[PDB]
Amino acid sequence: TSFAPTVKICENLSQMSFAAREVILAAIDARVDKSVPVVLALSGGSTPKRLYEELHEKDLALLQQHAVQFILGDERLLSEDDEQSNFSMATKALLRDVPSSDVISIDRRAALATSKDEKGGLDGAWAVAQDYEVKLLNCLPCKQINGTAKSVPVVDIVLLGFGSDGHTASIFPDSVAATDEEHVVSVSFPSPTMSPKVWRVTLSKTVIQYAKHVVVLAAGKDKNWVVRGVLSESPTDPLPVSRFLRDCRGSVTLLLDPGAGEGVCA
Repeated sequence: TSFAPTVKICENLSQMSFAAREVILAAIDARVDKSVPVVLALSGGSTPKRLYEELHEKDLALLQQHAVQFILGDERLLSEDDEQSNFSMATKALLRDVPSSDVISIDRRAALATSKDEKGGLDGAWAVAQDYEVKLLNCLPCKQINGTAKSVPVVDIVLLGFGSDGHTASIFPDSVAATDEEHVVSVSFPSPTMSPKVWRVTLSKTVIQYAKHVVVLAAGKDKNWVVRGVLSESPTDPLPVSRFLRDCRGSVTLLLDPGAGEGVCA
């Protein structure tokens, strides 16, 4: 009830992708030291594919001038050529024309041999998450987590989606990421209804909750219970794992289609 998200029910995906682009563009414009990039964490799926197409068409010049530093918010532990990886999706849509120096990459090889084994991929998943954590703590601006000897990267904008299972990023119900307040990058295996059935690495709840701006893009009736569960002032059931966004310290914007947004607005 000190949590005041911006909520915009969008008529079509184009309105959704445009609203998202304006947050990005405004953060880039608002910088005082233009020598430092806006850190942007990317999401996967058809939802953001379009936003990324729109930035490629409209804003490459800024991107080629290093205005932004790109990270993957979550990833499938699949080869990076594999079409089911978020890096592939994002590379086709936009990153193919962004300086490689502006994108932080995730090395998945420790995982590829075991990442589709639900039980056995755990160790390899941690191995990739640990590597990626080190890269983010080296390359991004960081702050100390109060009460610890540990630090967290401050992401300017985190882009997210909702799953019909209540998840965001790869923080799934009943996974380690769902209760991990230790790490910067955690791991998970998808929930029963979610695909692809491969191990994941994800930014933790902590990282998301210290981001300056969190923008969720969600469409579909099947997400409306997630939207409601997140937005209700007091806990309501079914309660979705992404209610943790309530404790974000930055701004939160939910960009919803009329199905996902049903009942929310007057």
